[PDB]
Amino acid sequence: DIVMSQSPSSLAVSAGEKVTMSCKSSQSLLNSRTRKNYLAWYQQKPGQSPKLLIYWASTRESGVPDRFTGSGSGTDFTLTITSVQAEDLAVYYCKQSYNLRTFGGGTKLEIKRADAAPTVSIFPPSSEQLTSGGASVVCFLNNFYPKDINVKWKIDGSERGVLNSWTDQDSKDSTYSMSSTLTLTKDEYERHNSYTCEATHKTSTSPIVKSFNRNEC
Amino acid sequence: EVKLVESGGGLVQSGGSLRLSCATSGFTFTDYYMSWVRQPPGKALEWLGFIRNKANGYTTEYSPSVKGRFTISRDNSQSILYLQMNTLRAEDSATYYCARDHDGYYERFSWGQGTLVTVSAAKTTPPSVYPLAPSMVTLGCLVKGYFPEPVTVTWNSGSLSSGVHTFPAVLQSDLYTLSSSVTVPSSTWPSETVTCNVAHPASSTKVDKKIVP
Ligand SMILES: C=CCO[C@]1(C(=O)O)C[C@@H](O[C@]2(C(=O)O)C[C@@H](O)[C@@H](O)[C@@H]([C@H](O)CO)O2)C=C([C@H](O)CO)O1
Ligand SMILES: [Zn+2]
Ligand SMILES: [Zn+2]
Repeated sequence: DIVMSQSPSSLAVSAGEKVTMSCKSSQSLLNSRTRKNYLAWYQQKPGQSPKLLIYWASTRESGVPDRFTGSGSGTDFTLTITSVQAEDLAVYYCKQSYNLRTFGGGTKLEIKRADAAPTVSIFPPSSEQLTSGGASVVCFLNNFYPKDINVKWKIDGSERGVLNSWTDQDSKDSTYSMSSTLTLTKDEYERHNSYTCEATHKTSTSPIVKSFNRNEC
Repeated sequence: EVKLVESGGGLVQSGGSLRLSCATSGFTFTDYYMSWVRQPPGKALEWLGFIRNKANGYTTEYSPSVKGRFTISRDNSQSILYLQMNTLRAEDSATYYCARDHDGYYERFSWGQGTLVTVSAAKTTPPSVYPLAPSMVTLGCLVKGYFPEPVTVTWNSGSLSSGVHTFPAVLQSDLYTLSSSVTVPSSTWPSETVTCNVAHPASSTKVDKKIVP
């Protein structure tokens, strides 16, 4: 059968630098008659459909920036991006069309940038939730880098139903954002006063602390 | 302008069947092979099959992964591509894309937006949508307790997109929850309105939630 493999699985590169990724076929994709390699590259940005970049191994599709170059032949192919830009964040797939079609497993490209501290914001439960018996407290930690971050919830000063979610990297500023949601019953919510989101990130030895008090709502 | 638009995705039980459609325009449909490709959440693209062009008698081919179980067809009067899926299983849960394929010369797929299929026994549950209200100021919406995916979130009907972060849904106790934040100048809110628009196609839910101070 035709097995397609890609390397690396993932990597991060700073804007302005060169990116090299590889694609191997278990069988030559060079058609004898047309003398072309039936190997294409697709770019899939976060939340989007794949987009054609390169086909016939080295032919760059119209509209695709010149910084993308496909090369290689037979069983081994390379996609090179020179002067990488923030918007190039994506998973890149190669695909053979020599015998039906088969995709490789993709290479995830992340963008490296300068460390950036998160902007933290905390939100009390809405009255429209409380009326149904639930109480979710939300903290947004926005536009930081790198991705690793710690969130602690404290209630009346004591550390404690938590839902965390990170965005994909931003295509413009190459930061991450995360949401942390603490969900309590209304009955338990009403037993305590201070609700505190504490974010610790390598950008400071001081946690960023955001809080609200129930009595102040 | 070429357009490919999938439809038909949604929730279906194991063992059941579902048929997807792909409406096309902007090119001579019968000249082209058409492929279907799927992608499970967080995983790689998988080519499923194609149907050839008129010159090749509109014949079909399939990946071994779905041959015998999936069928491709096309309506050449209206330029619509179809994928019939039978005996569905959890592993078929994925975003399904149609793609324009070979024209007899070029080797390339020159794609739709995709339609999400979820194979599960769980019931459809509409979201609860809650406002998140407190230089620059950050507001949000909490879209809680829905099934299946997806939901869409916009802010002021699309007019706010910069400064928007929509957090991927996470499944806890058989329901999804997601949130979205929007950051705007404090001079503009609450002076001006800010509203999150949330849709959950599986339950035909449409919600506009104004962020009130
Ligand atoms: C199907 C039998 C012969 O098919 C070819 C041939 O000359 O071998 C090629 C074929 O094109 C495909 C195909 O299977 O339909 C699609 C194409 O994208 C590419 O995969 C080639 C494959 O590389 C083989 O060359 O196969 C089309 C036919 C012609 O339409 C008429 O026979 O020829
Ligand atoms: Zn941002
Ligand atoms: Zn308590």
